[PDB]
Amino acid sequence: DIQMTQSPSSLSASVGDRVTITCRASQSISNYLNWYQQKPGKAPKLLIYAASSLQSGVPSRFSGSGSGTDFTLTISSLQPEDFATYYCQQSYSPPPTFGQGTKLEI
Amino acid sequence: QVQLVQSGAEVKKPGSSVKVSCKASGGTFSSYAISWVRQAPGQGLEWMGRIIPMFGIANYAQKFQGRVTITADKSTSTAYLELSSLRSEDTAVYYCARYMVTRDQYYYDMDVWGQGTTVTVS
Amino acid sequence: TNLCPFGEVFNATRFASVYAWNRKRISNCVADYSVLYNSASFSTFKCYGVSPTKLNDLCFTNVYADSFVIRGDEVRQIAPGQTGKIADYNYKLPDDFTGCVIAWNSNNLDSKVGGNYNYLYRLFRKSNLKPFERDISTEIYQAGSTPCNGVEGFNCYFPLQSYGFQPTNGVGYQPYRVVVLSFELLHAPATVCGP
Ligand SMILES: *[C@@H]1O[C@H](CO)[C@@H](O)[C@H](O)[C@H]1NC(C)=O
Repeated sequence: DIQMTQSPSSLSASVGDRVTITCRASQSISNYLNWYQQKPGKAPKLLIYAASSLQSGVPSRFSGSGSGTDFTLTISSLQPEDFATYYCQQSYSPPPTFGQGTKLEI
Repeated sequence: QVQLVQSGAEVKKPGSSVKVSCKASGGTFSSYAISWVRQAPGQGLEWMGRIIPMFGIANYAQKFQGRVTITADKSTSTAYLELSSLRSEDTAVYYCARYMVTRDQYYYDMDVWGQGTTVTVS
Repeated sequence: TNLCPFGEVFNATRFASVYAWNRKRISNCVADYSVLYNSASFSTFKCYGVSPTKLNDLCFTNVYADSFVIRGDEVRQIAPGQTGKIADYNYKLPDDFTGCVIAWNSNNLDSKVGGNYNYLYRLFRKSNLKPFERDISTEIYQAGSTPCNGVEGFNCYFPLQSYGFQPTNGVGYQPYRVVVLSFELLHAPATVCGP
C-alpha cells in the first residue's frame, strides 16, 4: 500500500550542533506519522507520535514538523545520545511501513 | 511502566518453522495491541501483524499472510509469533512492540519494544 | 428459605467494563434491599417506578443485577431518557424502566498509577443500541468509503476507548461502579421478595 523514503543516508555532526532530517510519503498522511531512533544492536525507541508531539521522558533535544507529506525531525545541541540511527514511520494506512533510516556520526 | 521481555535467539534449518515470544512485566496486556516487526540486518524495519490479546483478534501484512501466525494467552501475559516456511531471504532480528489501540483514535505509535530476538539459519 | 447474593454483587472486586456489562440474576431468596439503603459508602440510590425505603415488603418474578464501572461525570447517562456515549452505545435502559440504579466512588478500589486500561467503553457504532442490548464485538468501525478490511488506520477506528482512571483525577473523572437492579412483576409467580 503506502511507501516511505527518508533523507539523507548519513550526516556528520559535532556535540552541541543543530541538525535536521526529512521523510516523504507517496500517499498523503494528514500528519499521521511517527519517529524512532535505535542505537547499533539495541531496541528502537519512539521520539515523536505525530508531526510534532514529543513522547514522555524524552529530553527537549528533539522537535518535528510537517503537513500532509514532507515531514522533518530536528536535533538542537546534538549529543552522543544522538549517535543513533533514526527512522520515520507512517500510521495513516496499514501496514505502518517504516523509513529506510538515517545515520548520524558524532 | 509495563516492560516487555522477549525470547532468546533461535537457530533453525531452512524451511523448518520457528517460534518466539514476548511476555509483559509490571502489568499485563491491558487491551494493548502487541505487534511484530522485523529488523532484517541493515534493512529498514518491516511490520508483520497486529494482535490484541484482550480479544485474540489478529491480522497480517500481505507479505506474511499465510506464512506466519501470531497468538496469545492473556492470563499468562504471553504472546507468541511462529513462522513457517522460513528463509527465503530471512534471518532477521525480530521485535515485538506494544501500541495503545484503545488510548486514542491514533495507532502504531510503538512506545515500548522487546529486547529483540535473533532468528537465523545455517 | 435462602438469602440473596446482594452480599457478593456489592463485594466482587473484579467487575467487567461497561461495553461488556455483567449480568447476575436473583431467584428463590430473601432480598434485603433495606440494608443496601443503610450503606455508609453509596453515592446514588436513584430509583424508577419506586422509592427505595419501602421496597422490602414487595414481591417479584425476577431481578437482574447488571454491573459495570463508569467515569463519574457521565453516571447521569445510565437512567432512561438521555442520549450520551453510555446510553447511546454501551447500556440503554427502556422507555419505561422499573428498578433502581446504585453507584459509588471506586477510586481507592479501581485506580492504578498507569490508568487501568482494563476499563473500556464503546464510542463508535453504526446506530444506537436497543433496551438491554449487549455488544462485545470489536471489528473496526469505518469513517469513510475506505473498506477498513478489519484493521485500523486513518478513518478506521477500534471501537473501544479506555477510561484511564488515574489516582490524580477530579471528583467526576474518578471511577464510579454501578449496579442496575432491573425488576420484574407480571402475573407474578415470584421467587424474590424482601424480608
Ligand atoms: C460486603 O462486605 C462487607 C465487608 O466484609 C460486609 O460488611 C457487607 O455485609 C457485605 N455485603 C454488602 C451488601 O455490603
